[PDB]
Amino acid sequence: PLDLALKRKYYEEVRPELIRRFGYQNVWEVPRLEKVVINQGLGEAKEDARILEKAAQELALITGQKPAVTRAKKSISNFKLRKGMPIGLRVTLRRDRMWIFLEKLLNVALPRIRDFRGLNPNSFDGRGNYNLGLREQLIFPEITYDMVDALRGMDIAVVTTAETDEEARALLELLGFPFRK
RNA sequence: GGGCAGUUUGACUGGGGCGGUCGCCUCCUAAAAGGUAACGGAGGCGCCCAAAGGUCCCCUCAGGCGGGACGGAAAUCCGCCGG
Ligand SMILES: [Mg+2]
Ligand SMILES: [Mg+2]
Ligand SMILES: [Mg+2]
Ligand SMILES: [Mg+2]
Ligand SMILES: [Mg+2]
Ligand SMILES: [Mg+2]
Ligand SMILES: [Mg+2]
Ligand SMILES: [Mg+2]
Ligand SMILES: [Mg+2]
Ligand SMILES: [Mg+2]
Ligand SMILES: [Mg+2]
Ligand SMILES: [Mg+2]
Ligand SMILES: [Mg+2]
Ligand SMILES: [Mg+2]
Ligand SMILES: [Mg+2]
Ligand SMILES: [Mg+2]
Ligand SMILES: [Mg+2]
Ligand SMILES: [Mg+2]
Ligand SMILES: [Mg+2]
Ligand SMILES: [Mg+2]
Repeated sequence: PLDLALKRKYYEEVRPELIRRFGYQNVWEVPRLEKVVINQGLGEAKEDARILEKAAQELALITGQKPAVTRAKKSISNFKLRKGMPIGLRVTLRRDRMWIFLEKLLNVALPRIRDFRGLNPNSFDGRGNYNLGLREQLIFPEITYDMVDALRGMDIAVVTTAETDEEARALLELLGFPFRK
């Protein structure tokens, strides 16, 4: 379904807007999203995959994609780790799914967040990319209360083509990133 | 069943006994081929695997810095450097 609200926002408003502050000589120099990634540090449930099939299908609902497990590399008995028996979930959503996802998060997820106040602006890692954590996961649409057996939040990475994050700072605000400023 | 009989009771060893050692692999001694001794300096083997094998196909580390709900020097995710 190559169409949606935010998908347009970037073109018929946000694309030229960027050219206003930086004036790119070329049509591609103008930064774009192209990679949204999500990861859950469930080393907590690394014991039994029992409490894991759930957070997977839960994650799948809110993202549309079928998540992919991530094994342990090292081994640390300091907290029950060895080989690859452990666990973590990772899902790389791009294309349309990325937009239909970012619409929910910026227009539904964030606002219903317990005592929200604005995304931390410092979370820009030199190059144009943003990261942020969420203690809960029920702050998503298609998640009912009686469904969650345990509150397990996570964090999402978003990747732009922006070289410097100075530019990136702008591209996010223009899409709908409520920065704490 | 030492009353009695026939015997055995290793070698190396700055004398012998005591101690230590005895076969195999790696490194140094070894003097830029090979080989090379000392009771010279240092360490391992007496197994393991039906996947830890065959072939076809695909992927590339450790580490460092920055950013990230548990995490917290170190779990998993993203970015940059890294032969
Ligand atoms: Mg007898
Ligand atoms: Mg007798
Ligand atoms: Mg003498
Ligand atoms: Mg002697
Ligand atoms: Mg004597
Ligand atoms: Mg002796
Ligand atoms: Mg030994
Ligand atoms: Mg092997
Ligand atoms: Mg490759
Ligand atoms: Mg260090
Ligand atoms: Mg760091
Ligand atoms: Mg950090
Ligand atoms: Mg870090
Ligand atoms: Mg953190
Ligand atoms: Mg927790
Ligand atoms: Mg500590
Ligand atoms: Mg850290
Ligand atoms: Mg990385
Ligand atoms: Mg970077
Ligand atoms: Mg090399």
